[PDB]
Amino acid sequence: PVPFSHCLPTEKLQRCEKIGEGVFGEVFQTIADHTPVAIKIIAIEGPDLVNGSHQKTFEEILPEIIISKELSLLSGEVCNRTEGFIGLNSVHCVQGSYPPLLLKAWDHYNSTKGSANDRPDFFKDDQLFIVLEFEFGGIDLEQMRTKLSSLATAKSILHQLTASLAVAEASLRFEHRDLHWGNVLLKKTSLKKLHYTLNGKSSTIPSCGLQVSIIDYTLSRLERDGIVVFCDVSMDEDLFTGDGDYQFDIYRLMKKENNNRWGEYHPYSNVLWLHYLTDKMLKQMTFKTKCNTPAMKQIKRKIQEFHRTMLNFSSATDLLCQHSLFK
Ligand SMILES: Nc1ncnc2c1ccn2[C@@H]1O[C@H](CO)[C@@H](O)[C@H]1O
Repeated sequence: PVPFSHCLPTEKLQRCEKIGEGVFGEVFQTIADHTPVAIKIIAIEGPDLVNGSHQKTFEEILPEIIISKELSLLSGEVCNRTEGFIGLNSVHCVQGSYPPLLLKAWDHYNSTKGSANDRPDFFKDDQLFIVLEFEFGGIDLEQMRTKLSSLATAKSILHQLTASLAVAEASLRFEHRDLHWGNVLLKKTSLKKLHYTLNGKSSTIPSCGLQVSIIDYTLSRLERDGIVVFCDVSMDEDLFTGDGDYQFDIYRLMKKENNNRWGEYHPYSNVLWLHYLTDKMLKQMTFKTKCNTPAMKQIKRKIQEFHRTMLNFSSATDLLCQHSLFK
């Protein structure tokens, strides 16, 4: 292991601002070489509860590391190519107490947005962490609830998500398994069209000025050459007992689909998450401009039709290739 200063030299540490959190740990934004990055910091291997939960072991965090690398690499592949995941810049194992400068950033977020986490100030100098440095992907869909232009933008977002998932199905037999709206990031792009390649066939998606990135592979599954990497939640109690959001039904519906066998490949889980996201677009997102052109009112009807038909498709690949929304 390395000190925090290896990943976060002084200027980079000084520029850290907290941008997100979960039970897992903390997410900061910083800048180096004029380019923003997101730094995800996860405590591992220790005996303390953190945010009310036990810390993962190194063996338990390896799947996320592996999957983050494989999905990042899809941006540079040929037959199955997409930029719709997030870039992975580096992964380090760090040892030390939490940097005071990160505690300062943590406090500022707590003061302004509020935190559900413990202040991470109780770690000793032998504590291990995994520090994942990603591309900065933009702002999550949940925080953009009231910020998008119109349902035209929603269509682009759903198309981008579907295409990315299809490319990952095709290359990696990938299932995200936790694609809630905090895990869909939106960044401005000057590109009018985005490009992907699925089993050697290239196509484009009108961007509506945004590039989508799918993040957070903590529950994800994939395989290469018959070796499966996944999170076995078969004995998890709490994952399947949520309520108050369709999100929590998706965990139950995944478990029904896979008979509680999480190592198997069930790409229908990607369709379930896409349905949950379409449902958010129609029910919880609110747009600056409502549909008032015949072209826009047709777009709304088409997204409604997607919502009521998409659960009859077997995978994100099937949706992309066969659904009328994308023709
Ligand atoms: N690579 C990234 N680029 C930008 N923001 C990121 C990431 C990764 C995570 N986040 C933000 O932190 C929240 C919790 O994962 C997410 O919901 C999200 O707000």
